[PDB]
Amino acid sequence: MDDDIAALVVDNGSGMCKAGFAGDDAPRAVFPSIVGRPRHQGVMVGMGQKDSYVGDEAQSKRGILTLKYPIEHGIVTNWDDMEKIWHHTFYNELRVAPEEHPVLLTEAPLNPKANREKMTQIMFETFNTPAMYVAIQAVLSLYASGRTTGIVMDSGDGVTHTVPIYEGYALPHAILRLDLAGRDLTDYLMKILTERGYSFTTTAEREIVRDIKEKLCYVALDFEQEMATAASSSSLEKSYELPDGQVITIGNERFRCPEALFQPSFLGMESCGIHETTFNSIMKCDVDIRKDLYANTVLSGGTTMYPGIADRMQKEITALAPSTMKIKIIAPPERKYSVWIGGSILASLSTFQQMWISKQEYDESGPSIVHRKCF
Amino acid sequence: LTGTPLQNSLMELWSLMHFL
Amino acid sequence: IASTMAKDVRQFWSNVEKVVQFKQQSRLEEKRKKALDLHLDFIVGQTEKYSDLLSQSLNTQVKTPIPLLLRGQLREYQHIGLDWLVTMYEKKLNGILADEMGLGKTIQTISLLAHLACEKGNWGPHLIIVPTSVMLNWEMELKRWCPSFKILTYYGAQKERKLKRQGWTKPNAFHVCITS
Repeated sequence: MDDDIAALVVDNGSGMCKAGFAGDDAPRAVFPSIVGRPRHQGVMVGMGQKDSYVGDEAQSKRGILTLKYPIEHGIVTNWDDMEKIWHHTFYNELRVAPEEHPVLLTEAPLNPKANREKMTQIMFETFNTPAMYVAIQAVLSLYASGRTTGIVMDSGDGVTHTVPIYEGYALPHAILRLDLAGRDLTDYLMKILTERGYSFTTTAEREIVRDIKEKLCYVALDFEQEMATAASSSSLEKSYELPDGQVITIGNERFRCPEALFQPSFLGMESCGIHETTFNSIMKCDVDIRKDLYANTVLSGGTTMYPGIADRMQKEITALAPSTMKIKIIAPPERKYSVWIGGSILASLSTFQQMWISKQEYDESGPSIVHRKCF
Repeated sequence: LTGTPLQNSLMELWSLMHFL
Repeated sequence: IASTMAKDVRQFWSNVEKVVQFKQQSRLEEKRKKALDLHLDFIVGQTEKYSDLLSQSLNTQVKTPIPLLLRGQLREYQHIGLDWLVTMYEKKLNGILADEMGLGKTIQTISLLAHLACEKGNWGPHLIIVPTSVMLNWEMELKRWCPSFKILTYYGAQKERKLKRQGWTKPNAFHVCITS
């Protein structure tokens, strides 16, 4: 391999694909992970009839396209659509040949062995990549934060995961998962807005509600006090202009929606909140490492971008953990990209050149070589 | 009493002056 | 595999901390630089102010004559240096004589001692630390020019040094001590 060939990094969250080169400070492309197909034949006479659309090209034509998400709760369910997304990433977003650059792909924790083998097969046979690697999203986020010991609470668009790591050892027995993320939060926001009087029923209006969530929602430090303040005053309300020019008012919903991460009872899920899940993971971890796991609590994922979420997590983990454990929540400003940042760091590091799975190793050991080379 | 010039080192000059 | 990963990440963050250390060292050098430059102007200004204050009382013309203790005449530059040393003493400052070798700095210091002894009544215990090669030279120059100083050459084995120190604390036991 030529030392002048930079490796590619691809983070495929439940709702966003981030692709870039190893060594860059930010991903060069960040596009929604969706595949759109025409609803009726003949509706695209003169604009170019493509059998499928990917990314923003399909997001803009959502009005005339049926959209599918190949990644559900961080797990790939449509391999054809995932291959299409990877093709769009390589030939359209990055505009490079995958057979000329290594590929470091991110995966959610506890990824099925069959899914790992299928990804390896797709990368070695369809794109003919010279080498590749598979890395855990939480481990990459921790490396981007610049640590090897700590607990990462990575909440994407489809799933959240509390992953403890010691010297890079993502401890499987202590990893916890929660089927609650930006998608369910957007659904809850739609529900509460319909309750308030703003009814959103279409998939396009769902995107407006998602934008409202990303822009106006925030995590409150004290939910009861915030509810009391919202009921006794309108200072917590905000205005939002819809695409048609109508100005709506968002009130307590701003902090009632993100509150579902700490109290899934609002959505009806018999599961502990994110703080309680992190605490239970640190408990399942060995006692000798709980001090470092508390001291190096890192936040990752797009869902963790709510203002005040770090202070709320700090408060909750300090109230739940022993008084002798120093709690410290780490929320980098660019935590939404920590996954890709750590992937690029690991792909650019020289000592990592011996970790890649080569085409020869693949042809010799089958797709199962992932279970020996990626951990 | 010195017979050589004090141009060899500012540190030596500072030491001599502090001693003075 | 995870230990290799941890080692790689630890090396990377060691590089990051090295960059941070370079930054902090650059900031300290600035503080070191301004601290060095700032006190330089202070110690310099103070020294120059003290020298200017010292040159303010000069009448320049030499005020001190050849003291009575000298048996021979002093050269012109030697007399000027003697007057300068006497002024330094009167104004309570310490002196550095950087006259080129061979100009009689020994004679100038001996004349300073002569002045202090004759006009100021101070014949102290006057310590003189010289190289071992010139102790005898200093002793002979003192015996030659100023014969009134009690000279004590501190040399010899430990026992001889103890014998010489026996009773040396008494007043007027010696006027000038010469050591290495």
